[PDB]
Amino acid sequence: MTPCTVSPDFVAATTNAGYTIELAGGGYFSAAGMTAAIDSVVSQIEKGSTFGINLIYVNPFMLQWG
Amino acid sequence: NGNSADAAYAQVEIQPRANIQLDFPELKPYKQVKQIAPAELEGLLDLERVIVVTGFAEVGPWGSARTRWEMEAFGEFSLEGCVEMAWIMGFISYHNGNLKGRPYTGWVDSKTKEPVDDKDVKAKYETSILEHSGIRLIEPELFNGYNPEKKEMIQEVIVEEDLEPFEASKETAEQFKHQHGDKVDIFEIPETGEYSVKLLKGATLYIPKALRFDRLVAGQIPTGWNAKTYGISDDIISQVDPITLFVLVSVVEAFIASGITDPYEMYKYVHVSEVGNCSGSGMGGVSALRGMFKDRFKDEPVQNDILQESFINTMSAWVNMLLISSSGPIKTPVGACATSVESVDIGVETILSGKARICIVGGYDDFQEEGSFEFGNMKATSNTLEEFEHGRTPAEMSRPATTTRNGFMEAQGAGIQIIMQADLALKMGVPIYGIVAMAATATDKIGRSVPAPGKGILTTAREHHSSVKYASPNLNMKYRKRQLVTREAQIKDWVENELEALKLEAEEIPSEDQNEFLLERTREIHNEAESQLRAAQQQWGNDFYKRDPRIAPLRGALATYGLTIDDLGVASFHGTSTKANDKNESATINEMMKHLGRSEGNPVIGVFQKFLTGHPKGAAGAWMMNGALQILNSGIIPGNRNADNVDKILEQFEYVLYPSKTLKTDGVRAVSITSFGFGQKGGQAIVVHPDYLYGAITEDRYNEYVAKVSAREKSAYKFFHNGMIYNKLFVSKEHAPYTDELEEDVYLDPLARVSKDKKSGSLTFNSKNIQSKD
Amino acid sequence: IADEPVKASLLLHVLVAHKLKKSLDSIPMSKTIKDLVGGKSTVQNEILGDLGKEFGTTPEKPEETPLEELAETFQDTFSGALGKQSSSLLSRLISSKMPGGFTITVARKYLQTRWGLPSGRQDGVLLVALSNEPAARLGSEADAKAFLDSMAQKYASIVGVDL
Amino acid sequence: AKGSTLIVVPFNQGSKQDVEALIEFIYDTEKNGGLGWDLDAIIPFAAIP
Amino acid sequence: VMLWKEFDETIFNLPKNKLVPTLEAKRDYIISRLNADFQKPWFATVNGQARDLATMTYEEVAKRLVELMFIRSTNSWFDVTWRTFTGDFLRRVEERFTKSKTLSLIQSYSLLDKPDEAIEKVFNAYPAAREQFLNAQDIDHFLSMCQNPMQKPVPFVPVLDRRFEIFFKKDSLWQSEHLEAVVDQDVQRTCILHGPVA
Amino acid sequence: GVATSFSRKKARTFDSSWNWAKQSLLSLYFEIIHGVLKNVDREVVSEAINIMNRSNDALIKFMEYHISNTDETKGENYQLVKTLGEQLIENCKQVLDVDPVYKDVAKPTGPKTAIDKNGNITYSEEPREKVRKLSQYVQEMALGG
Repeated sequence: MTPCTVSPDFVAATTNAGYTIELAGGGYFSAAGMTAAIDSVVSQIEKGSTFGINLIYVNPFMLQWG
Repeated sequence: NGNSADAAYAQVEIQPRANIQLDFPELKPYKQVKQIAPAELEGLLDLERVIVVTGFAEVGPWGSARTRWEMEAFGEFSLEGCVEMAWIMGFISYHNGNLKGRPYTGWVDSKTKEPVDDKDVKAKYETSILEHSGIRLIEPELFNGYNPEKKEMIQEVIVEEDLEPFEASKETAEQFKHQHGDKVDIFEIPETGEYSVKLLKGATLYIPKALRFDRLVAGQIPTGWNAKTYGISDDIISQVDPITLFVLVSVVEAFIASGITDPYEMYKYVHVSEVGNCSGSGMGGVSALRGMFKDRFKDEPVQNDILQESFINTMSAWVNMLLISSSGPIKTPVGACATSVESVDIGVETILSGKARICIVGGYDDFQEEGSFEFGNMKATSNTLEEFEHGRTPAEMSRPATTTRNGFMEAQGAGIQIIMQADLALKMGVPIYGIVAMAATATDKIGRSVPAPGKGILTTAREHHSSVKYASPNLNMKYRKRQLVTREAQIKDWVENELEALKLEAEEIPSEDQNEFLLERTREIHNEAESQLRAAQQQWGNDFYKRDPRIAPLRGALATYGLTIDDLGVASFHGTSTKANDKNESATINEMMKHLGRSEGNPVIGVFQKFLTGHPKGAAGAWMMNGALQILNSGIIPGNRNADNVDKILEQFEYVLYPSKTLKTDGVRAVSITSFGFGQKGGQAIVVHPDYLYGAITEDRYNEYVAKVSAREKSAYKFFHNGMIYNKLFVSKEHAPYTDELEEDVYLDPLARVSKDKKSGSLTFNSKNIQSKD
Repeated sequence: IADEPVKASLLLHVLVAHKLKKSLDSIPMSKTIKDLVGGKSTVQNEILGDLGKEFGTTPEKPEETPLEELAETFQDTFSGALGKQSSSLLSRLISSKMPGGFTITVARKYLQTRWGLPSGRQDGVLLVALSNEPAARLGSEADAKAFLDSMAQKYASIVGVDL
Repeated sequence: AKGSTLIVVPFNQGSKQDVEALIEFIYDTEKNGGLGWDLDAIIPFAAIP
Repeated sequence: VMLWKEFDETIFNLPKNKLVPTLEAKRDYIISRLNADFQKPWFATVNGQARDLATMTYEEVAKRLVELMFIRSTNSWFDVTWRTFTGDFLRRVEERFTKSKTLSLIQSYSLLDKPDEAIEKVFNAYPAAREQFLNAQDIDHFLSMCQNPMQKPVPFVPVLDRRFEIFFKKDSLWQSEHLEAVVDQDVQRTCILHGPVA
Repeated sequence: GVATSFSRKKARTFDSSWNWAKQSLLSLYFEIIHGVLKNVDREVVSEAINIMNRSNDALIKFMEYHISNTDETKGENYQLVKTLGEQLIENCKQVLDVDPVYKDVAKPTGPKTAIDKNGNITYSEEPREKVRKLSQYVQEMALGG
């Protein structure tokens, strides 16, 4: 979801909650923009916890670096 | 310490951009301005009978007014002037979009489409600006290949022997048969239907040769000037004469200078019958004359209506058809070199009579082959060969009031001003550049030399000094104010008496008709009361000196604003750099000041603007007006830089000064414009500093004026730059404000005004406003 | 014969026609990208993506502005290079099809000598060959040479060249 | 100053013919197209580096 | 969202030739509704009075930019690029009204963190810009900055032209998560995605 | 080099000082009023000398008028120029029908060579500490070294 599931904090909260959520790529524009978010999720989660990425297929200029 | 140490110590520099202002006159606080005018001036003058110049413009050998003023006053272009000059001569063009792959918004070289920055414009172009502007060697490009080094004239010859036969069409053959009678043999060629023409011995023939003329230099509009730049379409520039273009561009520029970007805005305050166009021209559409005199006989392809383009009145007429569409007074005067001043004169009466309330005044004339040659035959222009023999350069070949002056430098172009009724100018809150205090013309005498000037304009200083022991009370303003207080007390009492009398007459009228009857008669009572007040103001404040033979109209116009003859610190001489003119004029003004008892050792400072721009013939005086209107509003008196050595003979004229450099003064009060055309066309006009007029109104009316002028300025600035970047300053009106249907109904209504239509957003006439009781 | 670097109008036309599996003449320029494949939403975006890769920068709202004005909007920034997309596309053209003897490098010097058309005129003929894909199996190099002849005729007819 | 008169004349002191042409022009009478001057003092400071 | 829908029905549906004459006719309505009801207000508005970029004074534009981008409640720029935009626009004022080569009053955009103390400084250095409208060139430069694709889209419709849709629809999602960066912190202006069944 | 450039016709003649005086005086007047030349500029003296070297009745009445009309109430500058005014009028009455004199008052300057920290060579004409008039200049010249 954009922009509910762009927040690294929200994703982290759901992943530690013992449930699958996906970090939305829709609410980022830059490679480091996604990377800084992802490293924020990683820091917050507990070891061996997993989460996904959602990429919007109406934005090819987001895909080409995503 | 790495580069990051001295990266933050590396500072950004903010390079200037050109910000071309419309330099409206500055409006002092009412406290300050009240201390310039005396106490009695308040409420004294009829503001409906004061002519103010509200917007001036020229197109000349230094492009627009402001650039001409910079070059005149200072001698160098500022950044703002220099960028304008580059814009006028198509060196630089605006471009908004993507340039070469980077998005760019600003100046580009109109030839190579590369970015040009405002700072750099000067260094890049100034050289190309100066060598292609102002008085210079005639550029064949701008006068249809006219080369004064190789002047083409056609010589009559009789042929000695039979000519080789040539192909001629049946229509050319038969016209050649009618032309030459039996001296030409024509034959039909049966193969083609084409004809073979052989001219027989002794037949008439014409051989073109060459002729090396001696007038290689003139004052041409800068190289690259183009109507289209301002925003004139190809149709208009194709149909009209280059002179008409100068007029159009001058007119519109004068309208932006006046803060009127929509000419229909004027009809929000006045009727379409009350906007005259009293501009003139010494010759008019001279390229049309050429068309129908040379090119017609040579049978070159010429437009069908070329005759109509040649009339002096036609250029004015195009203005009306394209910008104004006013049905007001049209009066086109011709005053050879003085035309513009005579024009200004005409405008004043057209406003004093009350026929119109706004007029477009000034002159315009083009430089051409025929003109330059006939002027060289008359020995009026400087013999350029003579001047080169002396090692004089082109720019310093017009040198007025100089011992070695030898004739005038012909120039081309168009000066325009916009005169308005003070009260109307205050009402519209247009900037006020200056007051035309006086505008008069007089023919000299009887004689047998038409070009020879005389002392006709001296008559402006005519006043009878048979008994001058006691000063007239009419020269003291206090007397006149007191008399105005008595007369207004009478007017008051007359209004009172007409109010009781109406009440008693309306008493007889029944109650149902009583309202209408009282309205109808109250309107007339207001009208007449107003009329009388103005009448009193006219008789005491404006025309107090009309019937007095002990006051000169010239003194009179100054005393109107409590100005003494001493206050006229500047007099813009005609200064055509001719032997006759620059002595005759000088003498004329010296006597003028001597007879009116100009305080000893107070000479008028002579400016000879013609030393820069040369002599545009008709427009001549118009340019001086513009120069004068600047001087008053800048305090700057520009020197005669070409006056290298003042002529010895002038020294007798104690009351004239001939400066050779610019003087920053503490304030100039008034300025004299004297012109002396061919045919004894003498003319003078006195412009007075605007500041005095404000003295004549209340602090309130001045404040709301100031606010209006402030807002109008901003609007004008905005529109000017908009039109200047997108080449749409000139916007040819598509329609008249009124439809065809309402045309007659509008004309017959002396109270119909234009209103903003919601759908269009433009100013047009609404059927609700026509003969409406509101 | 003189060389000419490939325009953005032809390279745009062959990219759009290739992704559709349509002939280079079936697809008119004077039409919006949204009018072409309004049917499907995926195909529109993968068109934009492949155009984005080949040319780098694309304008705002490409799909609703028809192809012709986009051509010159890519042309001014673009500089006559096969880029990345068309480099993979010609590489799959040569490798997927059956010119088993000769590769892309031999295809270039065959056109270059036997016709006389240099690098920029090679790219242009390769874009004709991409839009007219044989698809079905071709016998050998004798069919391939006859196809390269016909693709040099189509390039020459559209652009306005003579051999 | 009052009475003073400055005459700027093109010249080339290098030229033999300019020298006597100037001298003549200064000493020739005003009617004949000279100055009709008698020179009190000469300052021949002309020089090229 | 209801104005969004109204514009989709009335304005954006039209073909490209007929958008401009419909836009210029409807201008006054479209500005009023954008001010009153949309998250992206009509930029050229001073004291609720509807104006245009042509009829704005530099000081009016600077202020407005500070009002629409700078967050007073947090006392920091919403986005760094916006600060760079405003900084750039100050640099352009300085470049317009200076009379020779000088030094940049804003040596770094770090000094914009206090907006009013940079505005008052610049417009004290250049007092003519308080009372002059935007030079046409500066308007068209200000629009070219607005179109920049290396910055967060500006949170206002600067101008009505062919491109109005883009201004009206680009990046219309983030405003929900930050109400402090809206006109009146009013949700009713913003666009919040939702499922009608859920 | 030996190309003949001299011609009689090209000669330029300047003889019109009678006007130039009044120009030069009115420029001075304004210069003082507009805070350009103050009561501590040598150029005031210099220009006063140049004006005196052109004295006649026409110039005298021109001064008389302009200085009388001046209003010292307007500003300090006006008072100053008005005072220098009457002073000049007295001076140019006194030297009427006197031979106009070359009179140099220019501050005598000696040479200075400066080197900044970067090594930029700078030549300046610095006013001499000892010699501050031509009189003193002659004295120093007489005394030798």
